Amino acid sequence: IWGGFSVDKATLTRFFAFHFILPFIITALAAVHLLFLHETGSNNPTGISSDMDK
Amino acid sequence: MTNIRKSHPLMKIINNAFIDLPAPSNISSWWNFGSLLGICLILQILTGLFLAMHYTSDTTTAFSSVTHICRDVNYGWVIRYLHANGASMFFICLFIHVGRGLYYGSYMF
Amino acid sequence: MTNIRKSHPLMKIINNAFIDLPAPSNISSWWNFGSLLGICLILQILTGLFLAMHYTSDTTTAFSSVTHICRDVNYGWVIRYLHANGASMFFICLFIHVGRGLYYGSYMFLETWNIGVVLLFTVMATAFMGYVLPWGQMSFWGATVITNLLSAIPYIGTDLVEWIWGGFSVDKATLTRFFAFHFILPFIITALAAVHLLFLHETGSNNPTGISSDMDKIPFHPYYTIKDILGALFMMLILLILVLFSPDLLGDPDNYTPANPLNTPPHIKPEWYFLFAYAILRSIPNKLGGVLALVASILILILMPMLHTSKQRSMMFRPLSQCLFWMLVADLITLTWIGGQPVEHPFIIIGQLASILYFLIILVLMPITSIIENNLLKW
Amino acid sequence: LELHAPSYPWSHRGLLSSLDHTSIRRGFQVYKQVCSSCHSMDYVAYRHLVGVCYTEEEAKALAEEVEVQDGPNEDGEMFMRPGKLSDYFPKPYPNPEAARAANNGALPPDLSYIVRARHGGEDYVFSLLTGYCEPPTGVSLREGLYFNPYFPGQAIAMAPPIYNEVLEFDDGTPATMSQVAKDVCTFLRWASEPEHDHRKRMGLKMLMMMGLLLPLVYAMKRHKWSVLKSRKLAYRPP
Amino acid sequence: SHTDIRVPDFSDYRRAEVLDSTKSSKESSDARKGFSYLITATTTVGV
Amino acid sequence: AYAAKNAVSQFVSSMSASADVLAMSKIEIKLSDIPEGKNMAFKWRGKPLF
Amino acid sequence: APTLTARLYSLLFRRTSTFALTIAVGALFFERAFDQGADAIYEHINQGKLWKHIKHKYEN
Amino acid sequence: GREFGHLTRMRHVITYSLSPFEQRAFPHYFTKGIPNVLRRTRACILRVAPPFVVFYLVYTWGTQEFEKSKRKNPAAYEN
Amino acid sequence: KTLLHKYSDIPEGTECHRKAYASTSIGGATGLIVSAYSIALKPPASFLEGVARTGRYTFTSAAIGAIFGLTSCISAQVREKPDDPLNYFIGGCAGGLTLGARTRSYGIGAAACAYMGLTAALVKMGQLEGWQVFAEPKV
Amino acid sequence: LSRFLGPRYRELARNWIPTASMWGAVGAVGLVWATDWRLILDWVPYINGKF
Amino acid sequence: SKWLEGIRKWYYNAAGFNKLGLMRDDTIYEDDDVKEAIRRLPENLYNDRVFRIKRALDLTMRQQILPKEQWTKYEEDKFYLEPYLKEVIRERKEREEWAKK
Amino acid sequence: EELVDPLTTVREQCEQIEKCIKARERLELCDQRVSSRSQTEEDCTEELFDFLHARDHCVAHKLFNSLK
Ligand code: HEC
Ligand code: HEM
Ligand code: HEM
Ligand code: HEM
Ligand code: HEM
Repeated sequence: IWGGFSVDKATLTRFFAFHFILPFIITALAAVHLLFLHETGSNNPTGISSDMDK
Repeated sequence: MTNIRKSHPLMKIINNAFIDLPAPSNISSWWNFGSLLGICLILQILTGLFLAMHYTSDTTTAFSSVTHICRDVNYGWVIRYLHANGASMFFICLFIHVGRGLYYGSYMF
Repeated sequence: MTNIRKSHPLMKIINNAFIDLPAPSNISSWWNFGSLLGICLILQILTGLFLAMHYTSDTTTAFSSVTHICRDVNYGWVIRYLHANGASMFFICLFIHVGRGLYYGSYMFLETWNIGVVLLFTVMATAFMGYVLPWGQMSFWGATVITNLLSAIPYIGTDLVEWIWGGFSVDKATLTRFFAFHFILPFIITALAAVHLLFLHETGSNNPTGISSDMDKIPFHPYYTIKDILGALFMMLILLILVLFSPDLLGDPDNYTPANPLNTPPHIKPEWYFLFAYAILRSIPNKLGGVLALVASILILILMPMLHTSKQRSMMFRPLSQCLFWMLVADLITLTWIGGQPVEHPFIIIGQLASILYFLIILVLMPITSIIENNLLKW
Repeated sequence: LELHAPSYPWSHRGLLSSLDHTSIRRGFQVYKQVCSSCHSMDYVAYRHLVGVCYTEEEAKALAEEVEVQDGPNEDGEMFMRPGKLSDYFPKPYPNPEAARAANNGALPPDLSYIVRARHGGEDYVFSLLTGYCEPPTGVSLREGLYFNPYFPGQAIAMAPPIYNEVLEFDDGTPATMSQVAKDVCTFLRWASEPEHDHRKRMGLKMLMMMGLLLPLVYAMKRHKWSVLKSRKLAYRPP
Repeated sequence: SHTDIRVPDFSDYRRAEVLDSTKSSKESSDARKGFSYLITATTTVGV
Repeated sequence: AYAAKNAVSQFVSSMSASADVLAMSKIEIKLSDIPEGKNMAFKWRGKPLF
Repeated sequence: APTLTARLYSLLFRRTSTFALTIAVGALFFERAFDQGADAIYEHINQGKLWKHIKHKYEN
Repeated sequence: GREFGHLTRMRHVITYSLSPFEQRAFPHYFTKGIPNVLRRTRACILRVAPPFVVFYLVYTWGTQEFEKSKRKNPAAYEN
Repeated sequence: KTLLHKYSDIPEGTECHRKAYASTSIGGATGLIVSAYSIALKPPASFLEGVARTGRYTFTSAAIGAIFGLTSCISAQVREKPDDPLNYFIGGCAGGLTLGARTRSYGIGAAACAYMGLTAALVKMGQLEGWQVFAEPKV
Repeated sequence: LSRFLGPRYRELARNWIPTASMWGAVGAVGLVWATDWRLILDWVPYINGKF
Repeated sequence: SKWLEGIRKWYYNAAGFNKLGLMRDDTIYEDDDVKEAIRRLPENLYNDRVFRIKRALDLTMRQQILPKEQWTKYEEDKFYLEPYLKEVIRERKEREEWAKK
Repeated sequence: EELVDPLTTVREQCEQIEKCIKARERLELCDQRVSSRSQTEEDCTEELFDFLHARDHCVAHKLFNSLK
């Protein structure tokens, strides 16, 4: 992970690259999240199914 | 004819996801944080992409590049501190979101 | 019970897309380039992610960074040349797929075709921004030449060009902006490709005959998965031949000299994929006319579905349209060759005539020939 | 008007051919004793020649020969150090302007990537080094310019850099101008592409692996598609 | 009707072991499947 | 609309020329260090100045 | 009489676990064998050039 | 929408297929394959080739003409 | 004779397009003469039929000439040997194959390749060695 | 174009021209406002104070 | 007429739908009008079209052409879909004319 | 001695070749033309280019064999 004996230029460049890429992977995982949630709807504060009141 | 929102595939996906999704009427403000999390994600991506236009990742030039963003870049300080505090806002919203899931038993999903 | 592949949501999407998708049984090997294009996009993303871990976007350290990757990063040369030649393979497959859609009437899938046009523009932008990143003489001067074309736009050209540059001329700001854009754009390309596949799956995939193949649909999993793996292996053979035997065949040697803004390279020519648009641009004497023609070259594809006049979707059963199409391909090759060559007496006239022929074939000759074929068939 | 360099039969031209590391060692001798004075190789270091043409002990001994400036001491002043394998090849001139001043307004190009940078590769360098000729009739050379037909413009600031017995090789190979140019060009090719031999080895391995895999994957595709290929369809209306 | 069509001859495409119509295919099933799966295993090893 | 205009303007200006480049916009050339009959080329505005 | 391929199928190929065991062990041994063979091929093609060949003359 | 069950209506089309393990992967690959390749090439060549022949002629002419353009003209120095 | 002078004047192995054009002109002239003789001796039923026969013969001859010139000049260029008769042989065999294609017969194609290629090689040899088909009376 | 050449479509164009013109004005004002186009904005009295 | 017929026959043979056993209407692009025309086809003709198209697709899958004896002749090619397509286009034109005014 | 470079021998051999000989003759003719004219702007660079192209093409095939 360090790219060497200690934290250094390689670590900083790697982290810039990973930092750039990861948020997009988050943006895709969020879509998967919403698909799974849409399958089951949204829970209510009561915790009782709300198909009657939508 | 047909309604374009329903018929068109991308418009159909958007409609079902956000426009005409069946939603519980009682969901409280605690449920708002997820959309706030998405807004934070979008804001972070844009702000970090505008920061990245002015940020060099070499150890020699990183700190000087952030100082360049803050001082020389036009409205660069706004962008930089928006990103910095947006990270904190993101984590605050994430914690409140997981707390809502725990308190209201949303983990059953 | 239910099969998880058909009932789980993500597995449902994946199955519909690539396991149980009804695919025409007569699709040829020209239907393997698109999946090769997706493989190229994934390969570019991975190789670039590994390259960017070692690349710095400051003008002081960019060329030294690339040299560090080539000579000191372990297997860095493999990644760097894989990226460089993978871009060329990318554009080869892109052109081949555009040709396949033109020849077999796949442009009739309007939404997929237009999304593909958008994807082509995005990929070209990504390649141009990437070439500037190494910061060699070619990168700097080609960026200066191409970006300066935007100044031709009336009353906003100068401000737009300065805004893109980040300053008066191409400099450290432009390099950093291009690194950021080069990083972000491919993922936008991936999302656009997802939309592309969605629209295609809405209508299915056109077969070489141009006739509906709902009767002869075969499952994609036990047939086209292995066909595409074989095609990918062949493409990998070619790309690795480039990477390991001719790593610099498709690149100009001048980009191995650090950029000097005070001395121009002897020949300022764009990358080979951009050369035909460069030839078209140089053909038109006026700068704004050149920029507009370069835009129209790619944007003429948008008008392709409208220009269709044949009663038959595919060119397989239309010979004269086949002759015109192969004339168009030869013309594109000629435009690339002319764009590479210096502007002089023999090349200038050839380029002008070739551009005229490209536009004439696309807009006038092809539709009139299709009408003549319709009359000949008594349709 | 330019003269394209002839394609000399270099040993490494072969598809699966390797640079002769003996020629690389003699080329490094040639560079360190002739070219280094004016030209530079910023991107090559003595460590790079530790398993190519010199041994680790030899490389360290070579590095210790050349003094290098070192980071400032406690007093705050720079000092000169014997040299280490980590150190890159010494730069001949402090700054580019000084190099231009030394060489009649022309900057001796860096030779780290020269072979790749110039069209013709090693052939161009070999011809230019061995291609010096008296100025052609009707062509007048400005002061400090030497006629070289291959060089673009035919006027080069560099004086004929290689002559017979310019240096004495350790191997004892005759120090003819052609031999020196050949060794130096081989060394420059190694400098531009230090991965040349490894690239060739990987290419051989990839060619054999592809020759194995493509027929087998094709066989798998044929095995799966045989059901469709042999399919017999019969229309039997009522 | 259904009794007036016989499956067309595949003899040209058939493998040698299963060419004869008077010989059980179970005898050669192991050999044929082994050859195909050997191709598969070699491809997997190279990959 | 006011807020969105301001934010978008801020980002677009962030992409515009920075303070250092505008400071480098104007260059002072020291004559009498250029000998007669000699052309001195300086990098002003990122392009050769003769 | 079972053929060699039939014996291979029955012993290894039939159950995919034994199939993967065959695949992995063959992968290990094929890595060894192919690397050795192709390295020998390249060294022969370039005999007398590679540093390994000429290292002795200058070491010690 | 587009699923195997409801793609289209077809009647009275009987298809006979053979197992992959019962049939040879490469049947008559060369005895039949090469003549078919020759037939396809014969069909395609007349349409495909001529434009590339035109390209070759244009390329040779352009290269030779540029080479001639660079060459010296004796008349220029006659005086 | 002007067409023959046109074909000869272009240097061998150079200006392949002009050489092909000259060969096509020669083939067209020969086809026109053959068509005239065919129309006279074997009358055509209609003017349209006569035009069709003339077009067929002329196109066959022109295609033969064009293929011969194009292939011969291209071979001379690529091999870079201008005076070799093998280039003319290749051009002649290509012309014979073209004749076979136009006649839609393989046997005509092969026999024409052999004979026409040999004749073209002999013609090139006559050019090189100064052979005279018609000799001025010198005794 | 063949289908949309009739009396009804000409009537339809007349009905929607007032709306299209109004939307065009909205675009014109938005462009001038967003870009702060000094050429157009100089004429406007109160906004002229900006410059 | 004979000259036009000869050129038309040359085009028919140059195009390969005859080689694959297809008739001309089998090769028409399936636009909405063509889709309605196919929907209106009698059952026998629809089934014959389906089988011809399937056979052609199978032949193209193996990159093969039907035996020359079985090629569709120019004389015997029957434009089955043309009357239904003409009727469909007439109905569409009438509807468009009504829409115009 | 003088360690005669193989380049000298190979270029002398190549000069004794038809293309080299004719190129050299053309070069000599242009030399005489240019030398005679008092204020001519012409040069013999093109003829030298031809001659050296032929000579060094021959030298490419010959030279490296000598250099070991
Ligand atoms: C000064 C004493 C020199 C030494 C010794 C060598 N070179 Fe040189 N070189 C020198 C100058 C001043 C120049 C510039 C000439 C010009 O106008 O280009 C050069 C140039 C070269 C080049 C040309 C590269 C290019 O710009 O295309 C090459 C290839 C080159 N030099 C190589 C070279 C070699 C191989 C030498 C010894 C083995 C060598 N140089 C020595 C100055 C001097
Ligand atoms: C970037 C990260 C995330 C994003 C963008 C996101 C987004 C969303 C959104 C938009 C919703 C719709 C419901 C709502 O708005 O509250 C939701 C619901 C939910 N999320 Fe996520 N979330 C993220 C992270 C998480 C995490 C960390 C958890 C748990 C560890 C989680 C678990 C849930 C659960 C249980 C629900 C159900 C809500 C309900 O019952 O209605 N999410 N999320
Ligand atoms: C998506 C969620 C993200 C989170 C939680 C996040 C978080 C952070 C944090 C905490 C910092 C350091 C703040 C500081 O300056 O002290 C930072 C810096 C940075 N981020 Fe983001 N980030 C995100 C997305 C992105 C993206 C998508 C990019 C794309 C370029 C990006 C680019 C940058 C850059 C260039 C910096 C350094 C510039 C600076 O220090 O101001 N970020 N990020
Ligand atoms: C990154 C660039 C691209 C990628 C990754 C990509 C990917 C794909 C893939 C995987 C397919 C399905 C497989 C196939 O039909 O062969 C496809 C189909 C298609 N693509 Fe692309 N494509 C790209 C660019 C383009 C461009 C530039 C165009 C047109 C200018 C285009 C137009 C089409 C069309 C018309 C089809 C449908 C082909 C058919 O239905 O037979 N695509 N694309
Ligand atoms: C379809 C996608 C892409 C294409 C077509 C492309 C194209 C190119 C090209 C042609 C070069 C020049 C190579 C050279 O001059 O040697 C290049 C350089 C580079 N690109 Fe990309 N690129 C793509 C995606 C990416 C991605 C995803 C990244 C990072 C995540 C990236 C980062 C880089 C880097 C670091 C270099 C410098 C390599 C060098 O200097 O040799 N690229 N790219």
